[PDB]
Amino acid sequence: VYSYTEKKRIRKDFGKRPQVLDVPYLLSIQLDSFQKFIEQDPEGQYGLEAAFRSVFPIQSYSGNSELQYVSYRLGEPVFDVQECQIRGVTYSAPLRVKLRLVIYEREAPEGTVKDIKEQEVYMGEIPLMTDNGTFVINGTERVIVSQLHRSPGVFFDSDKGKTHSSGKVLYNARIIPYRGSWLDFEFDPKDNLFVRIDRRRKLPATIILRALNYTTEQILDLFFEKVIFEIRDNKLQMELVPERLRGETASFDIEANGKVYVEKGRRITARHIRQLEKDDVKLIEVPVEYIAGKVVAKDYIDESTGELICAANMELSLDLLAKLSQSGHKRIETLFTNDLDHGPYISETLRVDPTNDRLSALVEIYRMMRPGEPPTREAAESLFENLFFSEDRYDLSAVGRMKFNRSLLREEIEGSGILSKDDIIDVMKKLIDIRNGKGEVDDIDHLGNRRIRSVGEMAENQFRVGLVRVERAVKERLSLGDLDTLMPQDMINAKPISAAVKEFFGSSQLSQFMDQNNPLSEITHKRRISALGPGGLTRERAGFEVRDVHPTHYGRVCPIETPEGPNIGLINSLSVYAQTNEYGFLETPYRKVTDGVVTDEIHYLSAIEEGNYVIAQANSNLDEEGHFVEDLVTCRSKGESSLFSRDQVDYMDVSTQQVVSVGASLIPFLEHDDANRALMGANMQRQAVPTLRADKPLVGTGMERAVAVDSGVTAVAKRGGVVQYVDASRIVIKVNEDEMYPGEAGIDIYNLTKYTRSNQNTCINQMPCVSLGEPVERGDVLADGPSTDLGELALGQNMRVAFMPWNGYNFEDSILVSERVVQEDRFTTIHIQELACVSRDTKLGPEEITADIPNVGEAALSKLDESGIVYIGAEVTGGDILVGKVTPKGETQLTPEEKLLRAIFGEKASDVKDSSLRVPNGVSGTVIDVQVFTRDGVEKDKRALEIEEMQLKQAKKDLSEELQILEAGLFSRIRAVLVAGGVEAEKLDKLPRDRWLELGLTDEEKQNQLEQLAEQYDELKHEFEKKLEAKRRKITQGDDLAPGVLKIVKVYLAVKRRIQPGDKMAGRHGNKGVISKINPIEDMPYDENGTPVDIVLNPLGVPSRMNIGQILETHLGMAAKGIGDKINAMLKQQQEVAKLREFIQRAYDLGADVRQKVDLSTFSDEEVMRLAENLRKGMPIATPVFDGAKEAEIKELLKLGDLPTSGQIRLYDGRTGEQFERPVTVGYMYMLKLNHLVDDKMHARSTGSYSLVTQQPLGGKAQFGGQRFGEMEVWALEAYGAAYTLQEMLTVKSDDVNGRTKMYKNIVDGNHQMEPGMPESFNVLLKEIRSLGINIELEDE
Amino acid sequence: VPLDGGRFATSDLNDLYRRVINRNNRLKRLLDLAAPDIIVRNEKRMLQEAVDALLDNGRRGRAITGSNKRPLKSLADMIKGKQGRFRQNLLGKRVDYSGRSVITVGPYLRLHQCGLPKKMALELFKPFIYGKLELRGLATTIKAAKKMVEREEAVVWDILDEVIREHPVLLNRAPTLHRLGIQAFEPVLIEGKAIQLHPLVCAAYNADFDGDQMAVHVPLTLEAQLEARALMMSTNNILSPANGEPIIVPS
Amino acid sequence: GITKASLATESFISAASFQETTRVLTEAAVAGKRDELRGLKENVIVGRLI
Amino acid sequence: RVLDATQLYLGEIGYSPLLTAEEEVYFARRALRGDVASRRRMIESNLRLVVKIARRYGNRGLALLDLIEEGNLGLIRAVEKFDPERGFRFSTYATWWIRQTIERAIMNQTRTIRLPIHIVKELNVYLRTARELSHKLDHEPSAEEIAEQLDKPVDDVSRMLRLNERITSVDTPLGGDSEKALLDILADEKENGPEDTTQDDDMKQSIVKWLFELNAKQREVLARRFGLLGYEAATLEDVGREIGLTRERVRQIQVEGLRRLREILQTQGLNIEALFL
Amino acid sequence: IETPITANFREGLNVLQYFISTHGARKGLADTALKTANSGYLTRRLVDVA
DNA sequence: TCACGTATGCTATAATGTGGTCTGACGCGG
DNA sequence: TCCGCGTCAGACTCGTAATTATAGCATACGTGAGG
RNA sequence: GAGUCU
Ligand SMILES: [Mg+2]
Ligand SMILES: [Mg+2]
Repeated sequence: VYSYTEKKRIRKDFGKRPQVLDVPYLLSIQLDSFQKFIEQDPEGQYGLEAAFRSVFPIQSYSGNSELQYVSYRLGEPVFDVQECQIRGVTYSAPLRVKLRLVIYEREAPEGTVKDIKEQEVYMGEIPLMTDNGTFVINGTERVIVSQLHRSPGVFFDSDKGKTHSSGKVLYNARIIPYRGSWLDFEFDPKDNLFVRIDRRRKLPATIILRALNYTTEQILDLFFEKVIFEIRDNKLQMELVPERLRGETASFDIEANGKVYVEKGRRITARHIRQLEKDDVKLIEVPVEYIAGKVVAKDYIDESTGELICAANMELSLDLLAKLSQSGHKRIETLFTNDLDHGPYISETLRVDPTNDRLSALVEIYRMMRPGEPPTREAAESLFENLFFSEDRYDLSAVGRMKFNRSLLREEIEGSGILSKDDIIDVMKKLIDIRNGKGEVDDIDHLGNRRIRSVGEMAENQFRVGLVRVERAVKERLSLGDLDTLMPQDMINAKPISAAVKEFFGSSQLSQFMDQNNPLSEITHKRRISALGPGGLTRERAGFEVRDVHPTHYGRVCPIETPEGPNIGLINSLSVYAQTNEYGFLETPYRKVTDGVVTDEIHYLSAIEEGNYVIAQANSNLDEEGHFVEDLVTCRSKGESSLFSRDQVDYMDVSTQQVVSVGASLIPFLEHDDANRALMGANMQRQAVPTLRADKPLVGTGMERAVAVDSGVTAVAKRGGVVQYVDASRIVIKVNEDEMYPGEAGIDIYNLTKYTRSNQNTCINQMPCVSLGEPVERGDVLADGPSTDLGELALGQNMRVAFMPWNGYNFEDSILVSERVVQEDRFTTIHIQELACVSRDTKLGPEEITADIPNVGEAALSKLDESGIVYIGAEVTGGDILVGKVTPKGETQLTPEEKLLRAIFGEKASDVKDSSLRVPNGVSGTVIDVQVFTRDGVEKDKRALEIEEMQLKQAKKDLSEELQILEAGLFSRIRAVLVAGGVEAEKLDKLPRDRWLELGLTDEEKQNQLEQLAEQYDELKHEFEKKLEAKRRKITQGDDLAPGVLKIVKVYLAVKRRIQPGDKMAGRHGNKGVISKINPIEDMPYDENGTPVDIVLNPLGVPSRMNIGQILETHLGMAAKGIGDKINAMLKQQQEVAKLREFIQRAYDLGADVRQKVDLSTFSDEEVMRLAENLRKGMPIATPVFDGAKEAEIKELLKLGDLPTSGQIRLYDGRTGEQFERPVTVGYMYMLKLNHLVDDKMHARSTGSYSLVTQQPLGGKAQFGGQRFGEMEVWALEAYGAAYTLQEMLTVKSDDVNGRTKMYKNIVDGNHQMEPGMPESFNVLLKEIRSLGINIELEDE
Repeated sequence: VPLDGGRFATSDLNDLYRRVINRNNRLKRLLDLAAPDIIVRNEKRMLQEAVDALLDNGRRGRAITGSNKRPLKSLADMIKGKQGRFRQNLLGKRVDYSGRSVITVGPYLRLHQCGLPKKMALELFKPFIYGKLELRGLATTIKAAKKMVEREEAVVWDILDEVIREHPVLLNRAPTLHRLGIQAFEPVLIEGKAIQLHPLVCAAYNADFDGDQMAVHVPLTLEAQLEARALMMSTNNILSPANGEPIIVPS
Repeated sequence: GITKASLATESFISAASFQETTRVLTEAAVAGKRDELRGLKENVIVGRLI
Repeated sequence: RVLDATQLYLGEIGYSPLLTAEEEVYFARRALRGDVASRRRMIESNLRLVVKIARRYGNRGLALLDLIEEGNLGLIRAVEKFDPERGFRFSTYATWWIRQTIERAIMNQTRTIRLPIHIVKELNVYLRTARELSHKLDHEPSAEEIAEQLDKPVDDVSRMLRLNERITSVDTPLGGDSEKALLDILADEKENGPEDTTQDDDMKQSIVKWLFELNAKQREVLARRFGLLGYEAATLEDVGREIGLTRERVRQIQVEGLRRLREILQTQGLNIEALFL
Repeated sequence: IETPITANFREGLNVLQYFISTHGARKGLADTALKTANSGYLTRRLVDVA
């Protein structure tokens, strides 16, 4: 059932919901998105392929010459990731693209076969994505965050009572393309429709309709119905649709062929409507006064004269009806316009519309967007076509068209990027339907209207801008350039495409520093969604509606994961089982329910699709592949939860964990924690610095192993087999025949990344977690990362915690830790630190790096070598020189006093001064590495030459080992093939191996195997040389640096900082704290057994906080250690393998109805003792997120360890010896050391540098700056009365130049005298106001 | 001014002054050339634009953007609003003889006391140490006294201890909502790098120890030492100025 | 109101330091107003004793 | 009405007579001979050409109205030095001036620290070479790849490429919205801080007392040579101008003053202590 | 919200009860970051007049 | 009177009107 | 009634430093050194 | 731009 690395230490799982869908790869979105951007798709355009097809082919203004795209290719990277991180260069690939100059004949119509030139042109190096979903830019792992923006398509919206004073809800519409102008339709207070493009000025909505050739008559025959008015003899008649006289008062006596139905001033209810419809009433006689007010639909000209009696869209009257009847028209069409149902909007809009026909509308539209410029028929028609109706300037895209059509209730899903006439009108129609009553507005916060836009798509966008920048230079140089001489590459520029993509992988809000101070930080930062960025929100533009949690988020985005900064609802981590839809919306897995039986077929419902169905919750008890047991099932549909019957159930939540994120999945007992504290806990779990010793968590969830492995930091077995060679530096594994490929030897190599720097200057080391010659299964963890242990994630350490107050040393979340925790160096952290020494070129001359430095003691030059560089391993402290650098100085004017003092000693300052790299003030560690980058042609130090000697010889032995292990492994197979055919075992292995490849067999399939192994041996033999040459070349190669820079020495220190008062610690339920005192072991509390407590927390930091999960974690952690201490006791006593089998078996099957079932009869004797050995520190326990352990299960486990139900033990004061008055909650809580360490935070300054203009102190410890005394702080001393305290901080501590130097001298003289003046910042204000042209002067006493 | 590397850096005013001078010099030349008025007018329009952009960039029309795409900061901008001289460099200031650190409890302390780290207090009280070192006759000059303190000699800790007795320090927390957000204490030198705050004044600061940071200020002048001790001392400030009730209340 | 009573004060340096800096300075410039440094803001600015 | 400066100037030049073949020759005939009406209506008419040339030379140095202004100055010199005697057209001749006057004036104004014509035209040769090298060396060309293509010095290619490095503005934030910029970080190294200011006051007031300490003839001769008390820093031979009037006795007395002062620094507690400094 | 949470933190909230709890959690933490600026701006206006 | 960086000058096919972001809010004038 | 302009808490830590494109050659203009 | 205290 369980694999080999799982057999070493099984987590007792308290789950009860069988995981039908296993956790997917957590870094899927980063890899799959970028994979589309680079994968050259043949037809289904995506990424680079789509970019070229879209822009090319580009043709000239003469139309004779054009450039055409063929095909592109990615070249192998100049430096691999290994060497990019070192030299400090972008990990990118040459983009080589085939482009052809096709020229047409100007004499012939299109004489296509004239010149067909061809060449493969370089344009830019696109950055490549690593295996872990990172981009190495200038030697830094960086992650591009996926964006959540408003989807393209149509979306109807309404200002409720923000528009106007009356509170007319003005409904509106927006057609949003992926590229091109916006199209807004909106009402006004007075219910007239209007149109604005790109939110320009308001234009009558009928103006775009006229521009699309719609006559007045056609416009009314799109929105309005028809009422035919027949004039018979004398009495006027009207064609009735009974349904139209609906909830209306009868204005006249409605009477038909022979029956009065409704009287004057009487409401026509549903019954009067069916009375007329059952009697099948068609024409009704009506008064002539009834048309007074009706709007005539079409034009009615006199047949007799031939002139307008009444134009379309005009209100009729008795004099017009008289003229119509007598002229020769006894059948009038009329607009049907109800006040509440079918509203007259377009009709009143047409009277506001100043335009007459098609051409008048196009002028008016041209006059808006291009104002002042006289219009022409060419300019007006061409602009309007280039807005929405061009292949070039407009594109909704596939998502835009699909969302557009599905909004308008269309049949067609895919279609054209260009807006058609139907589209514009259909949208105006649906806008009017929403105003009428049927139809509602869509909300923007719905994730069905929020589309996810990952890296690949945003890289494609910026790459397209690169090709658009080249489009200018192509059309330019095609016209001017000769046709014969011109090749395509003379017209292309590589710098615009390089620059536009480099802007994205550099300047962009979404491209940023990978938070890698913890595997959990890395993996949840890659799973991040920001609604900020280009084409998205701003904090300026962010309301509260977008910020808060939305029904749709459920299962797509975690509601308990977001920063507590200004970006509180904007940034968001992705849920566990969430995925990007084919189009881009989010989607969540759901088990289908057919015939009431829950099928294991899973459907990833989109935000839109989820609303139809009813989804049962995961809480619902299945009959173990029957159906819902309970008759009533708790389910949710249409954004709400209620109870339902079983046959009505359509779907069910796949897992218990799906509403939460990766951060939150790792919180145990999240179910008992407040959302507010749970948020901070998941956010601080990411900030947990990995410790010296990776300790497992005793109280996990089980997601630990998913996170550690998917994060990429753990070295995992690509293929299973026996480990041939184990070492701290590397692991070499031989593969099993079944998975091993028949070609190569089949020996995998894992050179483990060793004590190396992170982006937060923390440590990264990979330790081998398998022994010499151990059998390993495929997909097992061969080596543990910095914050991982036997495959499981290890962010911090677990320890004996007692909740009780202590002399106010745990006052406000203040933490009291034992000396023993500090003594064990378990919370001690490694901080690798990078400091660079650069020799530049000044005006006076180039800078030297030698041990020959003016003004230096022998204490500083002692740790430097001949070249002037510190030895590897040498301990250094603030002041000590790491790299000796000296700079030229002009012959400076020595003041007579200095000239005396230099003539007194004799040692006069030389022409070259000094600027050596020295250890930063206060920091101190051991030098673990030094790396030297000399420019091609400049003088090399002898140390640099030793490093080249070191790298070369090491490279020779490293590739020797590559060919050696590969040769030995390759003949090992040949020997097995040679036995199958001509078995001569002992006698063939005596004489040399070198002539084994000549030996063959009779011609079988196994002879063909010998041939591939012999040819591949020579392939590796010839490849060994060209590989060794590449390493040798790169090592001899001068590293090409910035302008001015001659060479750089990068020194790496290693600080080993232990915990101290001020350091920030926390658990996983948002329970913060600062160490206050390291209490001696002698003083700490201890139980009757005698074992002292590690940490003493304040119990008053629990009820207020409402984070009770920390207490359940403590109780269960106690139970877990209780089992460990029992097994530890049984291993010390050395009882029996059958006894350990019984106790461990009863432990794993202790829960009421446990999900996992570990039969120990399957485990052999040797396997059990490896397991017991790891469980003795404490049995790791898994408490899934919402499907966790109950109190009863924890109390039951406490009885297995012979510990109290209560989880509270009688402790005794270490100082005195007497007992505390009551039992105290003690147990094991997994705590975490946060990155906020006090050695970094502490700062102080008396006197230092000053700013240029303000002349105030600098800011921050990074600049060694003074503290900001803001207006808030000014009001405090104002309020007290202390005006001297204030004036001190306003003048002599700040700007006053004469004040600050004089006061320093007063205090050294002893006299604490206030001798002030006036801030230079005021003098600046005066000159800045006078430069504005404003006389400001000091009118004196 | 020159950036460390060979690159230089300039204010946005230099870029706006250069537009004004170019268009003014070109205008003088086009008036010398007696060019048509059409050309002269365009140049007069551009002069108005460059002068108006120098004074207040974002006011008359679209603000003139430089290389970064953001608009060039004008003269008016360095007077106006938050980041103006007034609110940022005049009604509030960066201050000498100031530091900060992570605070922690001090339940042994008295209400008139606060734990002030060794190395913080050393850098804070530098001039007073050089002043005592000349009086006790240990250092001849200030440069000599500077190196004695930098080496952290045993004699220097004893003198540092001498200056700090009966010499108060001000402690501040953000946000400074009311005057009790700054209180004065007599320093107690301690072993670690973290400030120890008295539990009873925690209420005024709203300071919980879950990693709060508090700013340190030295009252240098004798006036300021007396103002710290008489007005702003913690023991002097017990009742709230808002309500006649004690803010110093056990929790 | 507060925002108006603050700007109504004769001290233009108090007014320009509060808000409306562009408008305060022009209305004071044309009136030829002289601020005699009355209140606390004025002396905090000039770096005097309160 | 339109209150934009650009679309207004473009409206004015629009209603301008586009000149034909012997219309250009007819006016330019009296233009060279010197006519009020000819120079204006030739220039007025040909403003439409300047805009098109200036439109293509954009997003490079100045905005756009700036290129038109300098472009109009090239059109004026085209009109002053046109030859109607030649059968060739004006639009041919004036296109040479407008491309020239704009190219040459951009080179000067586009940069903050004024870059001259030679250094810029030098640079353009290196830039066009770089594009040709880049297409066949995929990655950008190095300064040695460019230097080795032209067979010219590596320092000369480095010198000119270093001048191409653009200037970062002080007011530009590192932060984003409104955190801190480069003025908020960069120090005024010219004004030394009170610690460095008071050390030279204490060093030099310590020396004023050590002058009165040494012998009367020794502190006279030593001070007036270095220019400590005197007005001008003289040499061993020039101390003779005062009263010394010696070459040997001045050198013995100068060094005798410094030897007695070296023992004054070993006793006060400096010598090797103040040697590090 | 019309549906309140019957359960407590000792008993544990289920999947939906937590999801309902988050509506009110985020809105509170939202006012801690955003609405403090309306309140703090009152402090500023009051100081400038008095 | 040259040496050296800097500046001004002229090129004659014809060519003659320009082309980044798209969403805040609540108050208070003109 | 609509457009325009004006406000929108207080400190702290980190982190990095980008792009384009302007032809080519001959006399003219200024300062400093050497004969 | 990502954080820390409110
Ligand atoms: Mg607290
Ligand atoms: Mg706190």
